[PDB]
Amino acid sequence: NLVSGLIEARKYLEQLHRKLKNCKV
Amino acid sequence: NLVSGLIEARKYLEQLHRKLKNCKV
Amino acid sequence: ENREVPPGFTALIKTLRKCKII
Amino acid sequence: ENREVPPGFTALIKTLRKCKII
Repeated sequence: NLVSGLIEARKYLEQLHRKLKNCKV
Repeated sequence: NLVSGLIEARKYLEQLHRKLKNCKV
Repeated sequence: ENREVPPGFTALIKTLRKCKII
Repeated sequence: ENREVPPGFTALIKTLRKCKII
């Protein structure tokens, strides 16, 4: 499903970015 | 495209993905 | 996915993992 | 796609590079 794909890709990207931000150093 | 970034973001995405692919392991 | 946040992104990150970065 | 590869990717890459340091 197109929108499911989009929001899941967004969630994945966002979650990675959040972890990599929280890493801080 | 008028939105900006796109072509550079794409270029960087491709270049980095290719550089990483050359890691081969 | 095939519009925005294209497969190339996921593929890059997968390649980064495969390369043994994380 | 009108807005392909969003600022979020750049922010991710930046934070990745920061986290990596190297």
